[PDB]
Amino acid sequence: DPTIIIPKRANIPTNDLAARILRDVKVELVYNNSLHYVKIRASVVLDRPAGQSTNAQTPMSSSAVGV
Amino acid sequence: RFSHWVKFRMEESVFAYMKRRSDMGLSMKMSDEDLPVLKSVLMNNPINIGIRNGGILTGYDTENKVSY
Repeated sequence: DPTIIIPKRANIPTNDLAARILRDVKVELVYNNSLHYVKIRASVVLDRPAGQSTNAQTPMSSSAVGV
Repeated sequence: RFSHWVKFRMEESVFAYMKRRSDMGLSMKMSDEDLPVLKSVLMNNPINIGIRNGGILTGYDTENKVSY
C-alpha cells in the first residue's frame, strides 16, 4: 500500500522557518510490470494418459525429520 | 453346490473391497461409522446376483406369516 509521511512543526529547523521551506515529505509506490515473453511445455500422448497413484490422502507439506 | 458358491463369492467380494480402501491409504476402521457400509457390499455382489438368477427366494408366506 502507498504510504505518506509529513513532518510536524517540532521537527522543522529554525532556518527553514525563516526561508519558508518544507522538505522530507516521503512517498512510497510499487510499479506493476507487463508481460513480454511466455514459454509453453506441451506434451503429446500416444498410448494412454499417464496414470496416477491411488493415494487419496492429503499431500503432506513437510518432512517430519528435521535434525 | 449353492452353499459352496455362496461361500466363495462372499469371501472374495468383501476382501476385494478392503484392499481398495487399504490401498488408498484409507483402510477400514472399527469406528461404528464405517462398519455399516458392509450392507451394500454384501447385498451387491453375492446376494442380488442370486435373486436375478432365481436361486434365492423372495416374497411373503401366508401361513407362517414370515417374509423371505
